[PDB]
Amino acid sequence: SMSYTWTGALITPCAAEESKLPINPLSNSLLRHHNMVYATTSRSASLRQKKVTFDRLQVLDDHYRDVLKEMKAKASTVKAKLLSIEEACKLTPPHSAKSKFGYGAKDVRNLSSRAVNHIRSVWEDLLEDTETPIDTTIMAKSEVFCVQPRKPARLIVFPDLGVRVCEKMALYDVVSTLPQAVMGSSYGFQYSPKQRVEFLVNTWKSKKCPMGFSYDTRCFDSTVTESDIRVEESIYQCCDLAPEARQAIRSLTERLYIGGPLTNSKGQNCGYRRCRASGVLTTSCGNTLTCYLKATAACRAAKLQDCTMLVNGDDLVVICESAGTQEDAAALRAFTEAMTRYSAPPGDPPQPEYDLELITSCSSNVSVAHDASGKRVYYLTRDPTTPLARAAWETARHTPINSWLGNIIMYAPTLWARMILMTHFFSILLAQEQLEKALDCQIYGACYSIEPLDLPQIIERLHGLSAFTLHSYSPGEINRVASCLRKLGVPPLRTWRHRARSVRAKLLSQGGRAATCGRYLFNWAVRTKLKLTPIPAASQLDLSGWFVAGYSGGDIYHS
Ligand SMILES: Cc1ccc(S(=O)(=O)Nc2ccc(Oc3ccccc3)cc2C(=O)O)cc1
Repeated sequence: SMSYTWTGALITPCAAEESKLPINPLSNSLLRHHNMVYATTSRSASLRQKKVTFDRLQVLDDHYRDVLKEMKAKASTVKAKLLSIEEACKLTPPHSAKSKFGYGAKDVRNLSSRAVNHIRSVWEDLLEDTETPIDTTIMAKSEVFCVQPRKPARLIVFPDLGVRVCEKMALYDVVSTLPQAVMGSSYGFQYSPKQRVEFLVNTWKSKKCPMGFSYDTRCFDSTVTESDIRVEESIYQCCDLAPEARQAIRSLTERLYIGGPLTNSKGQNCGYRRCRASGVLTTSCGNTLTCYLKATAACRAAKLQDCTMLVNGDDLVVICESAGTQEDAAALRAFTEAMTRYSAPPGDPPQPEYDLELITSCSSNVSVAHDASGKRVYYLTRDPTTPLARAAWETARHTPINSWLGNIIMYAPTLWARMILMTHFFSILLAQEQLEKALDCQIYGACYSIEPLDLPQIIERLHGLSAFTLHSYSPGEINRVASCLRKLGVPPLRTWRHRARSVRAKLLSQGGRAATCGRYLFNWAVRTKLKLTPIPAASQLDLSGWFVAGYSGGDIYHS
């Protein structure tokens, strides 16, 4: 059937939309070619709609069914608990879109009488009505990018706040535990960046002659069929569930997950959806399961040997045993045709890779640098173009989420996050006298509140002390970073080094945690290095819950 149906009503904004980077004294010191930075707006909504609207084709075979049974078997070991209204409310972000029933996020987090009572009626409704399609709002997402040698806005579909709270009650535990139970080491969200690298590298080393490839599905959400979603539910149903949870999952599946009506910001019937909605709790878990299911089955059909999958939502990377150049290319092609039959056609044609550093997955790749002792150390990196464009936008405007903080945390070892993001933002936080102020950022979609001053401990725990001493980066990584700086008009190393030494001195003179930020975060900027010993507070950090599951679009806040 058609992934979408359109009435003709337009996808409308809910207020003025900013598309250009404001000329700002601070963002200008980070990146000079401000005209290359833009934010998508609903003005490109029509371009996106045309791309995600099409009739899906799906043909299932014995491999698909075999893998599904294997998956259901593992799901059978799980026991999901069901959250109380109180617990679900606590998971709601303070900035989550308000309900249309007289209350907002704050009321939800504060267990307000009106919010709680409405949520209860919505839950009871899920238990009683098993068919009425649940209403959803559709909006053009506002994201920042750098022009290319432009990207139309993505579309986000989400239900009301009341319904979102109910989703948590019925499925939060499910989506946080089942993927790992079912997919094991292949579930990407269980790994911190360091752990992901370790998994990728160890997997690559376990092969006689390794071959790997990333698979980009063309607009994955729209390729998800009604069948995929019911298959997905069938997996969840293998869990031991409370009666009410079981019914809520059944109702939520038929009333919301498989599709439903689309309403714009003005309250106008925009159309109908028959594919994956981006803004629901099950989106990450659902896409991961579906991608893993089709890919694992496709690998068998294609006869790829000893495959090892790493899946993060719709992002997939496969590493297998090479059977030779011609054969690998033929097997990959067979893989793609199998995936196409499963309704997961490729966007970018896949290509076999024999060099791990050249494989991009989750917009990132593994690369090598060296610590003070000279030992090779692997770490996760990526082209810094988008991260920098966003750092610049976030420096000029006030944004709910601070992608820059998230990028420093996740890419602490990289040459660009250290030289640029750390230097730029600490210099600004110092001046504005806001080093103590906790800021929100996202990690695998979930929102977190983090104080800049704890970055040293955070980085040591997550990446190890070598994150503060890496040097001699790969020629490929250096060329990529350099060409990026020239493109965006970003100051050269010498300028950043000078600014870093200055920021570093100001931090040291302050003592306390600030000085700790000076010593570790900026040791790369001075010649007379300082002995960097284990940070006490790093051995007392509970960062486990950071890498458990994916929640993009799930409206999840972890306090
Ligand atoms: C965090 C960081 C770590 C080490 C340094 S360094 O000055 O000690 N060494 C380098 C200096 C320049 C360079 O190549 C670049 C070219 C353009 C832009 C940035 C770096 C690469 C390296 C390195 O250690 O590999 C600078 C920044």
